[PDB]
Amino acid sequence: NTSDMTNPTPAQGQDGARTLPSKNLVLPLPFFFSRDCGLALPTVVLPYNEI
Amino acid sequence: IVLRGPTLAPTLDRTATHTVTRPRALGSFHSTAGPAKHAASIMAECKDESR
Repeated sequence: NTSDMTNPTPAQGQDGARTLPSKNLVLPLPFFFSRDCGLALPTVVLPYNEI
Repeated sequence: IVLRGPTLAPTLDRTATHTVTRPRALGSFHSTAGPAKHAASIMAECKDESR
């Protein structure tokens, strides 16, 4: 959404030959343990199960 | 000679050992019952016009 991906680009023969840049993007995962610091998964207390 | 706090690595415990996976608790909420009943129809044994 930085005007580099949402800006239309015409064909190569047209005036606008700009290509869409490739930059890595990061998305946080909203979970109940990530909602607040007071909530966290006790990984040491739950070794039997797999997450 | 260099002196610094020795690095001690905690040990013991057990991770991913003897998976059980029995957390389910049975029970739910829905309708209670249905108050329906029927009789054994109606019998009819009469003729000859006995007044």
